[PDB]
Amino acid sequence: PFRFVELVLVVDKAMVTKNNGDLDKIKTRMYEIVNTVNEIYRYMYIHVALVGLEIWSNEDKITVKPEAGYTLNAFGEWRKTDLLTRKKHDNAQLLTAIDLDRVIGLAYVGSMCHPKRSTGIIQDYSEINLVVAVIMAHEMGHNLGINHDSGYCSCGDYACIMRPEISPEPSTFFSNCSYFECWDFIMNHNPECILNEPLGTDIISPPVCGNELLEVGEECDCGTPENCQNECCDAATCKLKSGSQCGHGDCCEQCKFSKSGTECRASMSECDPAEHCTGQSSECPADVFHKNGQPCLDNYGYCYNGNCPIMYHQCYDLFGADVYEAEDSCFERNQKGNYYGYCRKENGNKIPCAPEDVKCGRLYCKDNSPGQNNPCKMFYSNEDEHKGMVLPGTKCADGKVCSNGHCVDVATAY
Ligand SMILES: *[C@@H]1O[C@H](CO)[C@@H](O[C@@H]2O[C@H](CO)[C@@H](O[C@@H]3O[C@H](CO)[C@@H](O[C@@H]4O[C@H](CO)[C@@H](O)[C@H](O)[C@H]4NC(C)=O)[C@H](O[C@H]4O[C@H](CO)[C@@H](O)[C@H](O)[C@@H]4O)[C@@H]3O)[C@H](O)[C@H]2NC(C)=O)[C@H](O)[C@H]1NC(C)=O
Ligand SMILES: CNC(=O)[C@H](Cc1c[nH]c2ccccc12)NC(=O)[C@@H](CC(=O)NO)CC(C)C
Ligand SMILES: [Ca+2]
Ligand SMILES: [Ca+2]
Ligand SMILES: [Ca+2]
Ligand SMILES: [Zn+2]
Repeated sequence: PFRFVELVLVVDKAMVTKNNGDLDKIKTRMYEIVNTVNEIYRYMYIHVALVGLEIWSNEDKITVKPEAGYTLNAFGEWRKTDLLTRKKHDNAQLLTAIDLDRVIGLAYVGSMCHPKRSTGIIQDYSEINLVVAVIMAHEMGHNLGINHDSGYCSCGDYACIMRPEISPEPSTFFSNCSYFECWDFIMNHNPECILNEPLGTDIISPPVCGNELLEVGEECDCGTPENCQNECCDAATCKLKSGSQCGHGDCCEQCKFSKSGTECRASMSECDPAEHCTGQSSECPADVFHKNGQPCLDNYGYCYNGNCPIMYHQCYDLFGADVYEAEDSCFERNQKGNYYGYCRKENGNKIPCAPEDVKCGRLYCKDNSPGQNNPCKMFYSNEDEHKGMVLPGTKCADGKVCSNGHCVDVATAY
């Protein structure tokens, strides 16, 4: 029912200096602001939990400029190439003491989970936590596909989060328009990364019994006594009550452990073993995938992150029925290094495929659907040039798979 946003916050040098190096103080503000953001989103069926906090107390890792567009793009690039590679999380917001030009916050729209664009920047505009929490909820809202309110959009007799300007007496309410646009985005784009529920040990803020997030030291958390609908839990204490072996988890049914063997996470493919309940625990074991490189689909592919990517299926997903892998000759076009025919990008440049890597650039399919005859059909859209490119891990020859635009021996690929 609820979606979860595992948030990482970054605090710039200017803000550290502004708080005269008091990291405990900065950390406390962050915990406070996120706690309020989580409360704001309850109405949206979304939980927000702080899973990481990076404080640039020495030097900023990007150049933080007043031009918000430059700063957000630089922060997004840094998150994609640095942070995200060493820290799993769904969204990151940069807090800065710099006075950004024209705005007090900025964020990409409908980008939740995107490696670069699931970001936003927030100006430490006020010492009042509720105020910065509103800015944060607003920027994250954009990330969740929400645009500014207007017209008949209403959130009652209060100043709504998504108004284009911040109110001097800000409320914690989202308008009805925000609610529908956010869920329209989730349902039509289904950002997969916000589906999992973070483990208590993943959350770094001090535990709060009643924030609807299961944390270290709690048996259960179902919000305030008023809101709690978990018959397995005593809201005020976050302790189990009545005939309850458990009050949370995919392996907890009616407050009791699901019997051993009960499937709790379905298999995506032969490369993804299903996980089952132990019968003595309330949680589903962590998701296990078989080793990458393992032969799959009767030797037409090799495993890659729980799936078995093969050209046939990619042609099907892109073009529908009656479309198959094209003849080898079609892939030679990947040596052109033109707008669609290349193997990868370097510093934004499109790099032609070396002859041995042609099967790992743009994918070409033979189209024999009704009334069609296109032996070398490919998919190219400048909305996202990567769509249509051969998927990483795809079998490109007997004993070979694609890895970074290169067709390499599968035995040494992983
Ligand atoms: C969020 O929640 C809020 C609740 O607070 C919702 O607000 C409501 O939005 C409705 C539109 O989605 C509004 O309805 C419109 O109201 C106007 C004004 O009353 C109507 O215009 C008048 O229509 C009558 C006859 O129906 C005419 O005699 C008048 O001449 C019209 N007045 C003028 C100057 O235009 C609207 O009707 C017109 O447009 C429709 C097409 O949409 C058409 O079919 C009609 O023939 C007519 O031309 C329309 O009914 C509500 O007024 C508004 N409520 C409040 C309290 O403001 C909001 O929709 C929610 N949004 C979301 C995203 O959920
Ligand atoms: C004190 N500063 C403000 O309130 C200005 C006001 C404003 C209204 N229309 C504009 C068009 C361009 C630049 C600024 C404005 N707004 C902002 O900083 C908002 C920018 C925004 O929408 N970020 O996603 C974020 C804020 C609401 C939290
Ligand atoms: Ca997540
Ligand atoms: Ca809790
Ligand atoms: Ca699994
Ligand atoms: Zn905005």
